[PDB]
Amino acid sequence: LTDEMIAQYTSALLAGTITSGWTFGAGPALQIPFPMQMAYRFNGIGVTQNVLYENQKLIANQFNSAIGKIQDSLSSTPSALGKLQDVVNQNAQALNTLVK
Amino acid sequence: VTYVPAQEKNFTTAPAICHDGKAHFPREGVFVSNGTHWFVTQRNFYEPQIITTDNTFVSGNCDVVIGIVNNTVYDP
Ligand SMILES: *[C@@H]1O[C@H](CO)[C@@H](O[C@@H]2O[C@H](CO)[C@@H](O)[C@H](O)[C@H]2NC(C)=O)[C@H](O)[C@H]1NC(C)=O
Ligand SMILES: *[C@@H]1O[C@H](CO)[C@@H](O)[C@H](O)[C@H]1NC(C)=O
Ligand SMILES: *[C@@H]1O[C@H](CO)[C@@H](O)[C@H](O)[C@H]1NC(C)=O
Ligand SMILES: *[C@@H]1O[C@H](CO)[C@@H](O)[C@H](O)[C@H]1NC(C)=O
Repeated sequence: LTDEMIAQYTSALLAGTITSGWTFGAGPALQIPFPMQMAYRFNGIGVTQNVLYENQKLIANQFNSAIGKIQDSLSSTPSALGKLQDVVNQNAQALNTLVK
Repeated sequence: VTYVPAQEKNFTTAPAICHDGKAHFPREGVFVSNGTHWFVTQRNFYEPQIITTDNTFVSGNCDVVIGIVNNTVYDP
């Protein structure tokens, strides 16, 4: 599989979860507005749904700000992808030792 | 052994109902309509019912929600 195929798979999953919810994981997909999905997910932890319907803008703003801060946090700190780099370095070191 | 649903249909929905200046929310149902009447049903099976005071709870006045419709509620 090339890179664009995996990207397409990720896009498909994102679209499915945005437009349907958990319904498409078991059987046919069904459509529903996003705020209603958020209210249903609120009901799964122990909070009544009206709390969502009177604070929409605050939650939306917090969500957007969090996404932006995640972008900046990823950009700034340099050593955040250590595991994959370690794997690559280990393979290269083993091959170099074998060749020597 | 599993359970798989099928044979879906289209409907229209609203978040809440404003009656007498108060906001009415469902208990464990969803508000649906087919035309000039409104009902409440469960998510995983179609079963309409008439809206009474034993399947809704009241909170505030119908002025803060984005999207609310006028309709009557039966009083037993
Ligand atoms: C679905 O819509 C139909 C009409 O499009 C409704 O049918 C009538 O509704 C009135 C009042 O609600 C009843 O008195 C009649 O008995 C209904 N049937 C007929 C043949 O007139 C119907 O109520 C709506 N809702 C449902 C659940 O079917
Ligand atoms: C529901 O409406 C959509 C368009 O809004 C239409 O494409 C579809 O055929 C309708 N029926 C079902 C079962 O989705
Ligand atoms: C739904 O979307 C339509 C299309 O813009 C809009 O006119 C209407 O106000 C919306 N209803 C809501 C957000 O309750
Ligand atoms: C509901 O009714 C009131 C008056 O009873 C009216 O002022 C208001 O615009 C109506 N709203 C809707 C969504 O029908």
